[PDB]
Amino acid sequence: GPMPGKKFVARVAEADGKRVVIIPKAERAKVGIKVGDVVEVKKV
Amino acid sequence: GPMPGKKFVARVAEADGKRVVIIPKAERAKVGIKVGDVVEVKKV
Repeated sequence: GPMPGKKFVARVAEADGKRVVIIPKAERAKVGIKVGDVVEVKKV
Repeated sequence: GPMPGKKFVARVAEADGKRVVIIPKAERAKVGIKVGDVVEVKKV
């Protein structure tokens, strides 16, 4: 896959009562995310 | 609120067919996230 440490920008949303960052397929491809992967979320 | 640029570690999950990072209340308090806020997600 891609090298770790790539990032993308997103917005916190509500879904099923939870506060979530929804990750689109294209962003998963760009930064190499699969379900189960550890990520870091940083407030901007 | 807190200064921007704080971060926390999480795992990508599936919820309602979407790939999401679920943000618990305590992590929202630590990094100062509200619904609607812009964040950066980085693969580790």
